[PDB]
Amino acid sequence: LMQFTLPVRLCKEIELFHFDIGPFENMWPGIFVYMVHRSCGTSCFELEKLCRFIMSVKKNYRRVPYHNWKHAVTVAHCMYAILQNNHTLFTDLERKGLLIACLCHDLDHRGFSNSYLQKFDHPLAALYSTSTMEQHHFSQTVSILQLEGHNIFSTLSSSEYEQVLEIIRKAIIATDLALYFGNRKQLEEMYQTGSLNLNNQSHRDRVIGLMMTACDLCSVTKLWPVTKLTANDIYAEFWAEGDEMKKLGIQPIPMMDRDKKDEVPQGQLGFYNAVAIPCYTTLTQILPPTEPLLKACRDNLSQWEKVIRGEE
Ligand SMILES: CCc1cnc(C)n2nc(CCc3nc(N4CCCC4)nn3C)nc12
Ligand SMILES: [Mg+2]
Ligand SMILES: [Zn+2]
Repeated sequence: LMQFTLPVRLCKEIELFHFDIGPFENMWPGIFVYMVHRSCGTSCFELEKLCRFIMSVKKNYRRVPYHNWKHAVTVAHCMYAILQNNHTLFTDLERKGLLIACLCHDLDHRGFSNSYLQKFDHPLAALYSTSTMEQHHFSQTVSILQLEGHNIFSTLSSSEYEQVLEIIRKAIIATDLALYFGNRKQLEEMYQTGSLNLNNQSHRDRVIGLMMTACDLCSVTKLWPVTKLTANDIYAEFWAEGDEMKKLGIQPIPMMDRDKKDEVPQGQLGFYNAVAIPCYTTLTQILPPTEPLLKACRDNLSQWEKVIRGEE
């Protein structure tokens, strides 16, 4: 049969958590299939259906600075690294579902937060009152799954299919950062009082939720130059939202106000301290082989510290 292969540098470096998928868009589909094949099997999906699914997913990501197709593949690659480093912890349906969930998790994102949609009074905010964009991303996922020749799950039973779509739904909803804080706190408590139990479905769900946050945030776990340049795309979106807030006659939060350009280094610190570090800490506790993510995050926190001290 036809295995996908990668040039030597990619073949080796793709296994590492800090891998960057590179500027050549046309190689991203192949990189994804490669990951599916090794983390799932060459038999997980019909190749022709999978390739058609990938291309429709790509088509449904928009040309925005951060929440775009490169982000989707980047988040899936972080998931691949987690899955490959925790071989025996996950079911076959989870392996299948989670890489798809990652590829799909920001489908049709417009570059605006849930909060902006609510203040704009976008139709999506009436259809979905919480986790607005995330329910939209899951809906887009189902749509694409139902296009002719796009059902990559065709070989699953009605109940297995239902289970995989449920994993995907929950994984996608979990990428709403508003939900992360409470999910991480519960996980922290369960881990510390030793109640955490991976045979408990609602516990697995929470663990997968945290994995999703970890993958979604993985720009903070890259080599410093990647981290730094990604942060520029992040703010390009936020600040455009800031402008749109001012158009509605609302002062945006500092994160989204381009007039606060100078405070960026300090905004990153609070973010690593409040969000990133706690996320990778708890994840490393639950899943020890993901420690390279915490380590990389800590390195990047220290780089933002250097930026503030004027040493960079
Ligand atoms: C998707 C959420 C996300 C993911 N990854 C990264 C690296 N970031 N960085 C941010 C912004 C972090 C931030 N910047 C600021 N401001 C900068 C100047 C004034 C205040 N306040 N805060 C909290 N958000 C994310
Ligand atoms: Mg999102
Ligand atoms: Zn995302």
